[PDB]
Amino acid sequence: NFPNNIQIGGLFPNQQSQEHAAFRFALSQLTEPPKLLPQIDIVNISDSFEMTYRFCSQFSKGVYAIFGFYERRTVNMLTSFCGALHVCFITPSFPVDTSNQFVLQLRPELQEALISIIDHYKWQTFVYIYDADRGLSVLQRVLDTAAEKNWQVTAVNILTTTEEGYRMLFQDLEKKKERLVVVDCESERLNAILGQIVKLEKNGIGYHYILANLGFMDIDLNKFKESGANVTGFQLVNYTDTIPARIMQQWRTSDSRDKRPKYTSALTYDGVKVMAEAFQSLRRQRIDISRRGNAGDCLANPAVPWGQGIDIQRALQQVRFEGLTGNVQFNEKGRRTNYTLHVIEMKHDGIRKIGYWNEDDKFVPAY
Amino acid sequence: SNSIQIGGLFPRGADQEYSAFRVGMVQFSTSEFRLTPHIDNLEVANSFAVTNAFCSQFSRGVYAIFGFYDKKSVNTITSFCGTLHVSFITPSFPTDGTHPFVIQMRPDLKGALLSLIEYYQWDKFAYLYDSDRGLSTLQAVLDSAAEKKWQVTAINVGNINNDKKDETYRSLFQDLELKKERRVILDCERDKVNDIVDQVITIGKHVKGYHYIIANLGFTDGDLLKIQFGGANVSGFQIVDYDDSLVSKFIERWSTLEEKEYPGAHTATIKYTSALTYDAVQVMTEAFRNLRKQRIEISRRGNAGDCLANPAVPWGQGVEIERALKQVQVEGLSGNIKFDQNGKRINYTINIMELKTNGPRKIGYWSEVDKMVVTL
Amino acid sequence: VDQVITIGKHVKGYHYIIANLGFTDGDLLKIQFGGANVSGFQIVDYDDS
Ligand SMILES: *[C@@H]1O[C@H](CO)[C@@H](O[C@@H]2O[C@H](CO)[C@@H](O[C@@H]3O[C@H](CO)[C@@H](O)[C@H](O)[C@@H]3O)[C@H](O)[C@H]2NC(C)=O)[C@H](O)[C@H]1NC(C)=O
Ligand SMILES: *[C@@H]1O[C@H](CO)[C@@H](O[C@@H]2O[C@H](CO)[C@@H](O)[C@H](O)[C@H]2NC(C)=O)[C@H](O)[C@H]1NC(C)=O
Ligand SMILES: *[C@@H]1O[C@H](CO)[C@@H](O[C@@H]2O[C@H](CO)[C@@H](O)[C@H](O)[C@H]2NC(C)=O)[C@H](O)[C@H]1NC(C)=O
Ligand SMILES: *[C@@H]1O[C@H](CO)[C@@H](O[C@@H]2O[C@H](CO)[C@@H](O)[C@H](O)[C@H]2NC(C)=O)[C@H](O)[C@H]1NC(C)=O
Ligand SMILES: *[C@@H]1O[C@H](CO)[C@@H](O[C@@H]2O[C@H](CO)[C@@H](O)[C@H](O)[C@H]2NC(C)=O)[C@H](O)[C@H]1NC(C)=O
Ligand SMILES: *[C@@H]1O[C@H](CO)[C@@H](O)[C@H](O)[C@H]1NC(C)=O
Repeated sequence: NFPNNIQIGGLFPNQQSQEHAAFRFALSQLTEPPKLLPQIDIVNISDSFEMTYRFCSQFSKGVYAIFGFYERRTVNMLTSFCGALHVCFITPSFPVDTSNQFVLQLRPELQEALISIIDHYKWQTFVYIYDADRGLSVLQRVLDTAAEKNWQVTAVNILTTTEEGYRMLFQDLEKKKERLVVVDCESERLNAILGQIVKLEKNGIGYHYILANLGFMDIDLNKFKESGANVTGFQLVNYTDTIPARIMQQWRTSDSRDKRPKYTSALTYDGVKVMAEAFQSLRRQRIDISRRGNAGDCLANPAVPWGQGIDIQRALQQVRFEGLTGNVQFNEKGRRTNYTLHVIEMKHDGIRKIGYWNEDDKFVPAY
Repeated sequence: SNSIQIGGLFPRGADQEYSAFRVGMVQFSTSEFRLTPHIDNLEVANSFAVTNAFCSQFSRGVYAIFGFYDKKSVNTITSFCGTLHVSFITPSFPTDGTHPFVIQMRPDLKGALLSLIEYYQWDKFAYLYDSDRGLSTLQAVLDSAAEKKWQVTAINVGNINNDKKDETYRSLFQDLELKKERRVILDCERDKVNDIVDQVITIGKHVKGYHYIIANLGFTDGDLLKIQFGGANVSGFQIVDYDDSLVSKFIERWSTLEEKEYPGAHTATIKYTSALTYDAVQVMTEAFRNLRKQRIEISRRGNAGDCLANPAVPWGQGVEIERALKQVQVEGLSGNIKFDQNGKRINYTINIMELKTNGPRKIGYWSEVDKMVVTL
Repeated sequence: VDQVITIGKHVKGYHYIIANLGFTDGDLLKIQFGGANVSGFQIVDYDDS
């Protein structure tokens, strides 16, 4: 029918990580042919050169798809090599503003949700701390809205400001009674910024934080024990829900019979089932795939596309299922669609659920 | 017969710049040696295309590359050049950092702009920026806004599908018809500036009471005559001083060339990008001349190889070439040309301009060390 | 009209009466958004069947 093994390339920035373990777990669950046969390379995801080398090497070796991670410095090469060669890249990484159909973004976009939450608390003047690494398009979106609703935003790039730069602006903030801060960035850099913020903010009274992140619960929230700080964020995964819990139970036993999964690891988990589903849809559609092990060379002019790449791409895009991250679904541009984000709040370990956000209803709360 | 090969990476429409480059090759050529350019025309925003063209020129064994980059391809250029010790000489925007092996012909504009804004004593203003072109100078004024006590309204003018354009630009100004914005910084390519100027006029906002600052280095590159009589203040910056004999003597020549042989070159003015390109040919010529005056042999013995050879071991003479390029000090169309150790223009001058009923007039000048100086 | 526009006298506060019988024979679109009043006469009624 089809080949018995479907080789899948991988572009991972680390030799070991929770994502890796998520990836391997999801794969050992699968039972039906085709067998997804992973072939990954540890690579500096920030270097276009290394990235070009790996991509071409995997393309040459004959993989049917590439699963991996990219950074702001590599999105253009990937989008470009994916578009030119019709090989799909399935990634949990921070979603980009303009990419192509061939790139499949497991991570739901956050920017609309974030604007809702600001509009909710009727913020007017606030600090926006961001990741120069992913959020150059989001800021403009924030600056755009600011023009419309006449906000007074203060942009601060994480990569470029110093300890003293920070001291200084937290010195500006504490001149006024309520200090409003948005922090949009990835988890590892997030935690590093936390320790720097808490120490600067003292009693934490009058400080209100919105963390533009999908793993609110992944954060070390102990850094906020007896901080007056009002902290709001977003959780993508509920581990007590039926499907999620069943899944958590399954690999919890998997590792005991033999730690709480971060959202990127959850996305990695669901990214694998996306791929599994994609090809099993190709088997029942009975479309026949096959690729050259004969090192079909990568660079050329023009780029000669993989003739059946569009088949694998349509399949990946049409995937619909219930995974660790709720409803897994893509619009035609390659992005997560039909998803719900849960909004959470914390004060003196106040773990309350403000409500939820989705594309159709936006934000609905829940003498 | 002394052919030193170089590359030229030219954006697919940079006609005048290429004409300027070909002219400089003639002006500065000598019996000592002949720069022998190999030219690629490419989609400069396409990083794949840019890598292909760089690697193609590297394999040929060029001794340096003159060229252009985009905000999307700048990293390809700096990484590949920095890794392989291949010097890139460019009139493009200066890099945001101290990347080596990159000779940046174009002076920094942020200082002069910040200085000009203070000069007019502005505190509240609109900043029209073009995401296509970059946010770097917006950021500098956003950083400064607190200390300098400004209220900046930043509007992105950069994703306009030419389909509408007219409608968008009118909507933008009829929106600045909210916060009563009358002080406006442009910060766009000369074309986008022209488009916007055209719409300001159609909307009738080129009258007294509005003031525009064109934040590029070519105040008189575009058509100012059409916005000259409305009454609005219009200020800008100029790096090519047509009052200099060197420039005047150049334009005497340039205005004469056959337009068929030199597209873009049968004119009275010349885009500052083309002027920086002409200047680049002088710098490259001097650098390689000076390497001989010091009997530094830089001739490659074996093939440069593949830009994707592994390991990446840069050739020994790259550093010498870089240094020679960075040690060049000449006077050109863009004034005194000098570089620091990171290839950024130093000791340069930017003229400050206002538009008057009798045309653009120089009102002063901005220097690295003197900042803003009113002329009299 | 072309020169009034170039001079910036097609704004609010000016009013022009075009004294011919073909108000819409020429190009009015270009002086439409300045704010000036512009009035004229028309004998060909394009609303007639
Ligand atoms: C992975 O590859 C990327 C290249 O794509 C390397 O990025 C380069 O990273 C270095 C170290 O972080 C950056 O240098 C640092 O720059 C700062 C700011 O100028 C400077 O103050 C520091 O002294 C240091 O030089 C470098 O700028 C960056 N290059 C580019 C083009 O962005 C990365 O280092 C590689 N990492 C590993 C572990 O291999
Ligand atoms: C977290 O801080 C926010 C910030 O105000 C609080 O949310 C407000 O709740 C009050 C009281 O019901 C409402 O009147 C407002 O609608 C909310 N204001 C804003 C600006 O969002 C919230 O009460 C805080 N959480 C805790 C546990 O104290
Ligand atoms: C939005 O996504 C949800 C998934 O939760 C879809 O709702 C399911 O639709 C299926 C297919 O008809 C039904 O069998 C289920 O009962 C629905 N489940 C739930 C939980 O509501 C929904 O169809 C999607 N909407 C769009 C427009 O794609
Ligand atoms: C246009 O330029 C002038 C001169 O720089 C601006 O200021 C004029 O000169 C003095 C100095 O402040 C003011 O007292 C006058 O009121 C200004 N002249 C007039 C007639 O306005 C002037 O403000 C500028 N226009 C704008 C909108 O910035
Ligand atoms: C342009 O047209 C208007 C209406 O015919 C002129 O008069 C306006 O309407 C009333 C009637 O006299 C005046 O009280 C208003 O002051 C006018 N409106 C405005 C905003 O000016 C108006 O004078 C005409 N313009 C000229 C220069 O004749
Ligand atoms: C997950 O469901 C539990 C069900 O009781 C609910 O308490 C919680 O609010 C839900 N999720 C989030 C992210 O808050």
